[PDB]
Amino acid sequence: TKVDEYGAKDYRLQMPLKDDHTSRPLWVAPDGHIFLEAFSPVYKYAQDFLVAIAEPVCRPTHVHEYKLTAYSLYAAVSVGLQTSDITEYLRKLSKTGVPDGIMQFIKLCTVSYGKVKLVLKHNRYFVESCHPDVIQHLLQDPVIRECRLRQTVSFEVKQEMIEELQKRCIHLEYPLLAEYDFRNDSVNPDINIDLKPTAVLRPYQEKSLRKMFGNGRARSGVIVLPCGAGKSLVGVTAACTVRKRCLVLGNSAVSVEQWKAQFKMWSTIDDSQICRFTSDAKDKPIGCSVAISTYSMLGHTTKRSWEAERVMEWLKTQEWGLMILDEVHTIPAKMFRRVLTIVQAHCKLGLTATLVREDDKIVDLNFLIGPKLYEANWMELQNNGYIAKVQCAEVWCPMSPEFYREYVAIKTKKRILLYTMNPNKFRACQFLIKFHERRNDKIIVFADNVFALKEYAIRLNKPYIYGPTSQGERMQILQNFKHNPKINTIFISKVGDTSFDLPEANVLIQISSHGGSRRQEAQRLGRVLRAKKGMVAEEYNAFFYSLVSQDTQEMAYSTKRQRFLVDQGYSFKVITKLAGMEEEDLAFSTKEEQQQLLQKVLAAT
Amino acid sequence: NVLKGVLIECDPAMKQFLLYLDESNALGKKFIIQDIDDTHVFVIAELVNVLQERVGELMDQNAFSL
Amino acid sequence: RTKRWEGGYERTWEILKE
Amino acid sequence: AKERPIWLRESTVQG
Amino acid sequence: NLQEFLGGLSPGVLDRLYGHPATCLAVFRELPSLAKNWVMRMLFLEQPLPQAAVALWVKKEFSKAQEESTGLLSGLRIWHTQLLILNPIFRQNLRIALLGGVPSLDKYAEERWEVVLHFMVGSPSAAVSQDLAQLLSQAGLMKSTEPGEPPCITSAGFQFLLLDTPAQLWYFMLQYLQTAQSRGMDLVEILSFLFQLSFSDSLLNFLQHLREFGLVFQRKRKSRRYYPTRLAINQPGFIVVETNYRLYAYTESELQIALIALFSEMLYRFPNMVVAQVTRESVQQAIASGITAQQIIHFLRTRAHPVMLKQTPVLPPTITDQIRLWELERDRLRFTEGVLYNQFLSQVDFELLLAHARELGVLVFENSAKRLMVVTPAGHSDVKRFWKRQ
DNA sequence: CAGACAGCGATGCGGAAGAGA
DNA sequence: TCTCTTCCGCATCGCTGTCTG
Repeated sequence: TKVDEYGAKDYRLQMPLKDDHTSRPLWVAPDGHIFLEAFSPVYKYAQDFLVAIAEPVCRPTHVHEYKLTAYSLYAAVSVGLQTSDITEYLRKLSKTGVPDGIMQFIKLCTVSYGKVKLVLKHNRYFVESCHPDVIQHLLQDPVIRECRLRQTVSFEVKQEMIEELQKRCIHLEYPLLAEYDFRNDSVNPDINIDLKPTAVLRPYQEKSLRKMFGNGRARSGVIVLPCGAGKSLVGVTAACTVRKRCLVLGNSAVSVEQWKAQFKMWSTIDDSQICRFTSDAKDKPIGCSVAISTYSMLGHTTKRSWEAERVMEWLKTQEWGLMILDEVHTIPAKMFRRVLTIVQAHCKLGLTATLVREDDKIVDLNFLIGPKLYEANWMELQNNGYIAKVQCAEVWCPMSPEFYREYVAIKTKKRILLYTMNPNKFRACQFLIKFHERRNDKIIVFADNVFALKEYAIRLNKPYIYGPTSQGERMQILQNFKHNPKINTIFISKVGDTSFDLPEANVLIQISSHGGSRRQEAQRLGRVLRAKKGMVAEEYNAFFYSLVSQDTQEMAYSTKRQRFLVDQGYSFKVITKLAGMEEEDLAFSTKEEQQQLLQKVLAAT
Repeated sequence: NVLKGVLIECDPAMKQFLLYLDESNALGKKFIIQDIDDTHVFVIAELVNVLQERVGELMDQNAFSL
Repeated sequence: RTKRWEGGYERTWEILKE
Repeated sequence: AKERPIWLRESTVQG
Repeated sequence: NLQEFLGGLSPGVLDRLYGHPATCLAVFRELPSLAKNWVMRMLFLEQPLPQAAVALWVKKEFSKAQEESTGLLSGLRIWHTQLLILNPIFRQNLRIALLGGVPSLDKYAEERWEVVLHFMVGSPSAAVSQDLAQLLSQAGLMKSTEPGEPPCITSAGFQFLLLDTPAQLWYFMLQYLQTAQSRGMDLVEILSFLFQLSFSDSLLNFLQHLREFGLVFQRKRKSRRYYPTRLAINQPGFIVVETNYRLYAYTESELQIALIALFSEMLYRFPNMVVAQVTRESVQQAIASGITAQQIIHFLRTRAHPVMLKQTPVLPPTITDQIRLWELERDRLRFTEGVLYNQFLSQVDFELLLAHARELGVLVFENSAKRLMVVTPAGHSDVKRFWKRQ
């Protein structure tokens, strides 16, 4: 609240300093931001404690950055951490005390939890609460009565209005409890699903699962994990532990296919007990319990097919023990978020790898599903070898003179097709691919602009893939890339970042970018994170290039596009010039060649 | 002939921007007296300060405000 | 037959005392 | 063998 | 360096400067490797010796060390060819110099210097001294232009600010000596005192200024005896740098925070720590004032917390690379005053003028293909005079 | 600035035409 | 004759862009 002569807020008169400050490696700002030391001998103990109560926002190598909020604190109580259980240790760990504002905030957040509990039974949602006083003063707003369908006091609530009420209670200072007591539940018989000994659970995976299962009752929340970290395995394990009906929801045809393979590979459950509620193909969804479906079909808004209609009615009627939603970052979408209310589930676990977006709808994920249970440390995984180390880089490609003139001259937005297609980046990518091609490194180019992607591919006569590409040709190209030594590069369009199972690649060039989308960058980055059989963290075998054009709008997006990655700890190095580019022969080595491309670019319209 | 002014050298990308400025009369005058080279141009001394300001505005567009 | 996760949170920081 | 490229090993900025 | 200072002096002042007590000794330590040995050898000799002997007294290998040593001392004029006997005054004085004839202080020096820097920056609370302010103003690192308003800081002031204390102080005293002559203070008398430290009206005023900079402290109500501080004769780092342009400095002295704020945005200030971010806005702001990226990297490097000393390089490459790039963008458009030519009827005259400009150095740039060139306004008169002369 | 609509590039779904037993 | 497989036609989302206030 107090501002120094500079921008920083003043806290000299706010909180004191512990005499043994050096022993205590923890800081506590009044705003809730916390700065831990990654060099302290007791760093690990602090890391576990802070992660339990706070959600990371920046975890560079030396000094991590944690901020706590109401959602973060509620999760701590769910795992059994009381206000004194956390504040006492926080004061002990704090090297500068705890400001009263945080103290009262912690007290208010912890006490305002568990008073209101939401339980669904017999397809009816009852807002149970041991304390009756909470309900008495909770019915002041008229929305509650109209929302409601027309000790331990409970009342049934309308199915459709659950989401509206859930967000209302969050700002009402009375969060709802979504814990599932699968251990004590006889209404829905347990499913015959078991985890085979073959599956191996990594220490972070166990910790993420442990945080989800704070007590005998499973907690509904979001577990963010890298795609190469094996987030699919964790989802399977959670379903196996619940031992009740689970409805995994994908986002595309590829997503549903992989999940079924993951279930069979890691779960002993029989093949016949798994169904694919997919329009393209089905396996008698009503017949068995464990099902894999997609947001589009379940949330499909237009006319429903007769066969789908029966399945949809069957899904609505039944009650699901678990509702795994992979790629939760798309949930707050209008159609996608409707699926939450359409189906009934006790705890709706959420998995993903890039929990970031521009529109401030990510915060809704806290109430749409639950608090962010776990968010693995990408840097720590790199040290442990679970994830391939990446030498993130940003190759600056100076714009050719003529190209800039039209780019600056025109105030229209043809520039997206212009600065994405310039000779220097073309030579840069052409040179960059050539260097990696002779190094036996697998390349995965990317480009939002299909027009640029096709032009780059034909000139480099490489197997470019994109949306309307035939499925058969899509598989044929991938198989050659994985197997054929003669080919070690595939030019994938945006479809690559959506969902796929691609072979591990040593490098990932990105000539163009869709825009300032932290999702796409992290989505595309996860492709090379696939750990190799016998690599090492320090070898930096995996690389990532995000080619950009200097003095162009592309730079603004690139800096705005790397915010999420740097927060994890990745350092994006800049490369003004590439050694050996001049000696190596490359296309567009003469003014005429650039002129024809510019004319074609201008003729694009 | 002899012409007064100042000579400014920059990368070819910027040189094109200056050519756009004079051609489009962004500053209202064809300050570019002559093009010495692909990376060199000549401008009137009085208009250097305002021209440098415009380039500073250009950098803001191609740089995110962290 | 329950799993280790159902037992409870590890509470790694409880070991240290001051 | 399998050594990192020059433009990644050291800064390529003219400084 | 001190060698540069003594090098630029006349023979007349040099021997006078070679005072008996110390100067013959202080200038001796300066002698890097070999001149020390040669000085002692010809210290008891009253007979000059031929120049050939000195040349052949160093083996063929490392012969360069001989030439640089002899050249260095010839400027110092310790000997004369006399045809290489040493100066009798120096010989006598040196022979007289060779068998012939605290914890609180450093804190005071640390504190007194710190307050001076506080005044140097726009610190509302600082020590007031009219003599000190004007001295810095005429030192070339400050300009007021308005006695009523406090003086501001020039471009050179910021560069001086980020320098390390030894280089910062040494340069500061260097200007004092140059300005001492301008104000009329004898250079020799004041200079000799500095040497005597490492072992009149002007002296009292000179000592008063030294006492003001924190180098000395009488401690006895300005008595004749003085106890020089450590800085008179001539530490761990604290800043922690992340990979996301975030600085965590364990600074309690407001000076360090003020220095960091010059090229970064401050976010939080804890009792024993402060959080700052190195964003484009701050760095270019510092570059605009006059700083260059080298000082910031050096300043961050020198004040490097031990935690990041283990990693090599100490400063992460991205932070260093980004800082260098930000300054480079500022000077993309390099402005250079000049005068252009047009309408060259013949290239021979243009070539002849080009040769004339090259001889005089007036030319700044030329274009053979376009038959044109640029000349600075200073050389514009010279070429214009040449054109008139035809 | 700001709210509504729309473009380019991706996805899903549901209604109608070729080989093959 | 089914049957599968495959191909148009709707609808949706990410992110940005345009347009008049």
